[PDB]
Amino acid sequence: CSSDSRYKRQVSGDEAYLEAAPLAELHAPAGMILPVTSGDYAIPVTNGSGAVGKALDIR
Amino acid sequence: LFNSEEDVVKMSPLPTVENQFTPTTAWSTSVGSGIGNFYSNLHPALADNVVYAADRAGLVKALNADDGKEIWSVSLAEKDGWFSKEPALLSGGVTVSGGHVYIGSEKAQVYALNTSDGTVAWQTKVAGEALSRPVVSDGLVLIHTSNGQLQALNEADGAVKWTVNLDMPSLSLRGESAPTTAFGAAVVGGDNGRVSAVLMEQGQMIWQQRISQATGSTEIDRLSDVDTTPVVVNGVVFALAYNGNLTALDLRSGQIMWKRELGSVNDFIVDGNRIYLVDQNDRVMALTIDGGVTLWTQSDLLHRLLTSPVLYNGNLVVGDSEGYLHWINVEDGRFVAQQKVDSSGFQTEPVAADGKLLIQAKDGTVYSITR
Amino acid sequence: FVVKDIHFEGLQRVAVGAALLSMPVRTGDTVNDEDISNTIRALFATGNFEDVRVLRDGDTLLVQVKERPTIASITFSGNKSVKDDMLKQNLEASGVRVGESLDRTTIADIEKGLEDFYYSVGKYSASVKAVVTPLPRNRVDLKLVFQEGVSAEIQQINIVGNHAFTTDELISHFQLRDEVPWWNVVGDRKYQKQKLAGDLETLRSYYLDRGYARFNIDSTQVSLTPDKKGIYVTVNITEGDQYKLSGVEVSGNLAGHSAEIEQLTKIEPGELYNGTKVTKMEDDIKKLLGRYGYAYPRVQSMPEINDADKTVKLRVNVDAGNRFYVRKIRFEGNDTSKDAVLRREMRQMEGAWLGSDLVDQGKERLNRLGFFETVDTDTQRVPGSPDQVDVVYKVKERNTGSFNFGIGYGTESGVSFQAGVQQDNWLGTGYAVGINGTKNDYQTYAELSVTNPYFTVDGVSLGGRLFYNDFQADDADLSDYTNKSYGTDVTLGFPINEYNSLRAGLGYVHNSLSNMQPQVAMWRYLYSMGEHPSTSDQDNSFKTDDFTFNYGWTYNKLDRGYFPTDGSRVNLTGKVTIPGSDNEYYKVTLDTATYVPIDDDHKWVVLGRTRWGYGDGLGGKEMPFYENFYAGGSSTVRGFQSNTIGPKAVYFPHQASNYDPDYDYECATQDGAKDLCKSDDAVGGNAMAVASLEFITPTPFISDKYANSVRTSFFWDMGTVWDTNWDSSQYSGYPDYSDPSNIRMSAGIALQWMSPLGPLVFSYAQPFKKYDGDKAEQFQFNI
Amino acid sequence: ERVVYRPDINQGNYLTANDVSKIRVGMTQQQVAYALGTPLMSDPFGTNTWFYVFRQQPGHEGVTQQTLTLTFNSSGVLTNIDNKPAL
Amino acid sequence: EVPDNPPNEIYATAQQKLQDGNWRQAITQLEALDNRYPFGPYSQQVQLDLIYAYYKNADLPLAQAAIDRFIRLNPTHPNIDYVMYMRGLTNMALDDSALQGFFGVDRSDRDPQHARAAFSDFSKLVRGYPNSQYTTDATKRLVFLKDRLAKYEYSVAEYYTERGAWVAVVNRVEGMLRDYPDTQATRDALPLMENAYRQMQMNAQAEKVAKIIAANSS
Repeated sequence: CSSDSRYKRQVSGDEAYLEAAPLAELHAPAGMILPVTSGDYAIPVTNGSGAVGKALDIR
Repeated sequence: LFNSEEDVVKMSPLPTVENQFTPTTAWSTSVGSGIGNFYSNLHPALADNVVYAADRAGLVKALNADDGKEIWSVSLAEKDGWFSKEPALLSGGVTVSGGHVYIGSEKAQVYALNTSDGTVAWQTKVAGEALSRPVVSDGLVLIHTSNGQLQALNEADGAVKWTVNLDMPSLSLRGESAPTTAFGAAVVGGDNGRVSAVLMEQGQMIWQQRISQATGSTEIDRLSDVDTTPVVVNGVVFALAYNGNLTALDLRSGQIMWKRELGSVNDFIVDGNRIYLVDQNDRVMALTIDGGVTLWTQSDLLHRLLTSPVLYNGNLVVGDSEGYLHWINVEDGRFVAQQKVDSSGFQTEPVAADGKLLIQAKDGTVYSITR
Repeated sequence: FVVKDIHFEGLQRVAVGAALLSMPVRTGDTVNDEDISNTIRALFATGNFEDVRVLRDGDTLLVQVKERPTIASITFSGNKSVKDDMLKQNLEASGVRVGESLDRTTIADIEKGLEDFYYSVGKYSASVKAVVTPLPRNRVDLKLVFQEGVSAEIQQINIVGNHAFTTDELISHFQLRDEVPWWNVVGDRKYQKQKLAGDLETLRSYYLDRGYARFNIDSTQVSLTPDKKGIYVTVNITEGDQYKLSGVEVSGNLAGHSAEIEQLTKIEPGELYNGTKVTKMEDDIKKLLGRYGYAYPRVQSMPEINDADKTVKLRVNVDAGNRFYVRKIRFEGNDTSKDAVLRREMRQMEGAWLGSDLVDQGKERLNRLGFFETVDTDTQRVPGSPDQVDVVYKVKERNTGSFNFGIGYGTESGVSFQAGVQQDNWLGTGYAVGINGTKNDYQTYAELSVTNPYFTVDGVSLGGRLFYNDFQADDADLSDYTNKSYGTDVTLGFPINEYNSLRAGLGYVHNSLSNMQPQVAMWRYLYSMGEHPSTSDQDNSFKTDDFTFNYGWTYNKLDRGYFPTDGSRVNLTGKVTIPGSDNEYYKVTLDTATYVPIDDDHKWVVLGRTRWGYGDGLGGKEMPFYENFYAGGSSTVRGFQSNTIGPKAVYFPHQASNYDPDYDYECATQDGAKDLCKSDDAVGGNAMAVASLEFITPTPFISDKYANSVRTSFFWDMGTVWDTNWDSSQYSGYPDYSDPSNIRMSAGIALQWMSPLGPLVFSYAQPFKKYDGDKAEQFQFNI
Repeated sequence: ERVVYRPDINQGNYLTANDVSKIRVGMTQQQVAYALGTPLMSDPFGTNTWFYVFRQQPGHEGVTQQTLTLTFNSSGVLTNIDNKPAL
Repeated sequence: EVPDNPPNEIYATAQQKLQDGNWRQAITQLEALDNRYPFGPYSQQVQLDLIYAYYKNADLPLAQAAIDRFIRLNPTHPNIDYVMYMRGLTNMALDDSALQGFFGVDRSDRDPQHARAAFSDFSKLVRGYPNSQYTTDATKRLVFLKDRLAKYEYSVAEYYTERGAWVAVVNRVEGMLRDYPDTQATRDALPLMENAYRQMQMNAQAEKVAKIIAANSS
């Protein structure tokens, strides 16, 4: 049978997602203040110590 | 090939083909298409030797009790209705009192056919079909309908005296819950699994006693609708619950003298001090009247779909819905005779009347038996 | 007593301390004999300990346990068409599953719970016995005997208390017609108590329209025929009397549309009461207020049933919402195609009041999309405003992949085969891919076909079709009609409306021929070509590089991308020639698809499939015979071989084909069939008139896992192909097809089968009227 | 161009002439919103400028639009009912 | 495939067929581990391996089901940061995973359904474990994933710019700015709203957005 099954340890093949896309920010002018990130969009930024890529062991 | 496409259930038909007092027919005169595929309480009756017999296809006879020749004949095939045609279709048995053949129908009519010609000397409607044969006494025709209504129709001219709902079944089940008059009170069972004596002369409750289970949350008999109709020999009401569960209880209070809440009892008669009863195995068993003390039982009848055990020619007679009449020893369960006179299965009981044994199956309509 | 050690004799899901904690006397806690019995019940309160024998070694507890846990399997036997997982689910209703606490008490709870289920199956003669089969160290298999004898059947509904109609006409107007009075014929019956539940309101809605506001079903007594099979029912009803709708007095918030709401409820006072019309007229107001933006309109009719004149009086209580409910919309199920493809398939826009059917027409446009399996939405009210609803259009996308095949028995003969595959917009790319081709000795055909249907914003259907037919019809060599046809076909569609879309394209038809067939209609168009090629010989070559201009337009109002049921579609497509062509002609056609539902359940819809075509020269030429039209085979008149219906050419009295297969491939040639043979196959008419009259038909005996796109489809197929360029002295003693009085006829059923390789159609048709040179293939195999 | 046959596009979130007359400069946001609900556009940038702005495409030449801004102050009290048609 | 051995033999053959990579067989050990014998001392590590081996058999929602199993089995565990990653790591591959990428067909204009959910879990990582080995790559997920979630609803905001639904431009463009006023797509949706008011004769409100372009596009 040609139907098979094998895959080992890594984060997913988007290793672009180890790089955390350069977000071109938006500061509102005065008197023209707009709302902010809401919904899912909340990033507690902690690239403080932690593994990306293959180094992120999953088991 | 063609046989391999179907599916089955089980019965054990005709053990002990017996002819020790070799049964024959008294006559055979078949009425027509009789007792049918409905829940039916129509059964043959034999009166005056003028055999007032009926089918469900309209036709009501008076056969003659030697050969079954028509003394009169009519048809209750009414020519109009909300089915566009109304046959007899009888939810009650043949009650012949006076010049009235009272029969309750699934046309909701309780007729009273004049026994000289068969013409309807009165008919009066009941609430839908009946659970009951017409019980004619006290100026009343006692019908307990499928709607649980103990009704009283004027047995001479037709007039509703009191239609009294007492014990409608739990899921509108069927089965006989016929109102029997005992000690002045109409004593009704009920395929709610209960029994009740009720003052017949207005429909006033003497007592209501739940005996045991009916269909609905305790799923029981649709192989054989158990008659909760009480055979009240004396002020111990003897009855069954709708799950077959036999009871003996007071007629004025419903206080239980004894009860078989083990009853698989299909048919049941009080034969002296020995309650002869057809169980769900279609065995005949003689329990006492002061207990379920088996005075005798039967293994010669087994999975037969029997009728009620009656007596004729010195033997316990019971036909079955395999159409085999049987003559059981009145003691311990042995056949003496066995008769297939049927072209059918005998749904109705062997009417041991006029010195004969009158029957009428669903299409095996009126034969009559001597041995 | 105070326990120094608790003896644990087998637990298997409850831990050692977790058993010990469920013991109210723990190791170190004092043992009481009441605590021992408390140790029994509270380890019985573990829900995993079948038996618990709490003893003690003086005080040192000896808790001998039997175990309920993991039921390692559950076996079913007698598990007939009522499925064993449903038999597991009433067992799951008995609290039992695989990997579970087995208390061995719930055995009959599985059984009588299933026997009560067996009652509500439709049977009553159906029993079940559960069997415990132990597996390693506590584990159990639950074997299950199922003793199912026979099922119950509804026989006849005795509706007593019926004083307006008869019972049987109700049963006729539930489902029935007559049975062979030398008139119509009907079917069979079985039991289910919900069919009883359904027809009683079909009883009531038969009363609710003919009057009868005080119609009421009084009671109901099912006959327990003592068989567990005979389901007669004694139903008490009461018609009450006929009733009239005697006036509408609509009130409440009619939202400033009061005449309109009255216009929907314009009734006849004294007209026999139609309560079914009344609730409809409520819905008339609801869509009226809905299309007026009020997405949540209360409409509450109230017939003040006036029994004194046997009438009713319609109070109506209407209350609309606010207009701008469509604040914004959402799109889900667009993980394979983008939002803006699905977003542009709508007529409801945000920043608007609600057009109630703008959601639906776009959903019908999404039904007319075809890249889907489902079309649904979530029109959710965002709370906070009466101008606030999110319409979350969640749909399910396309099932892709489709194949077509023909066989030439390759690798057991010459390497000969017919290919072809369709990708059905693979992965929702907006690239529908369908590619075919074939390599025989006769031909080596190449073809390409793909489009982005929306490649630019105005619906640019970027479709470039390619072809290279290295076709020779090789018998041994280039002797019988070589044609190396090659080139391209780039075509574009543009929407002129929301249901109207145009088409235009161009064709490059570069053909390379040799030794063409020695026959009239071949040479006759080539006589119109300005050639006069050899009648009596296949020695004649042809190079045409035709520069053709294609065009078209479509109508599209017809439901579904892969199982439509109602509407109409017109599909114009034609072609013409331009300068630079090697031949000057046109060829115009049209396709139609109009669905007329006879059944309003749309299991029986008229599906008329007919084909038209005409083409001739643009002056001084002809339309080619290879562009002349045909029919037969898989065509709209099936039951035939391919190219049967049409004009029939005549071979000139012919010699070798520059090589004649000896008494083979007969073209009036030198070896056999000589002296003006007639080309018996349909060589083609430059005009066409053919039709196929198909129907939706449900499959009432098929598992409907796949019948959502399976259509059994009967037909009566008929038509003609005929050449207005046909000669009649060349075809004097031969088939003349200058007239469309060549109406063939066939009839039969098409069997459309939804595979994972798409719909697969198959036909059987017996042609009972044919014309000249028709051939018959009743066993018709199609894709 | 010269197109004659086209799809046509509406866009509501309007205010009727009844809707303008229910409200007034000085009325609160809420007393507006009790009769009109919310607009489907406001000003997050700046004050409460409630935009009930109708649009419609009726064909090749010309356009249909009712742009109405309800400018409420920081207290949400109405300060402008700016009726503005197409163009 | 599923053995009925003692579980540590099943666990021995489990950790074999994981490191053998026999995920057709490894899961059937780990399932026979925790389902038949739900008393494994490694049943956290089995369910750790189950989220692993399901994902290692590319059983993404079953990894998510084993995640919710591990949420239910070990909500007291140092590898819920694993779970919070493998939650979103499922929801990365749950969202857009088609073979259409090599030929130049976008999947970010396609729905970020579980890319929303991956953003939740990779935030629920960097919320619930803001310290872990998994928290950095989840932070590497989020700032990248906000830009993937930018390009979907930007294509929605451009759609009402196509539609002429200019109120629905602003409801989408500020809807983007209510969602991600830090992505480059929000700087570039900002002229569409600036167009949108300008087509609706709110040129002054449009030129307000032009000064918003003068700030927010910087």
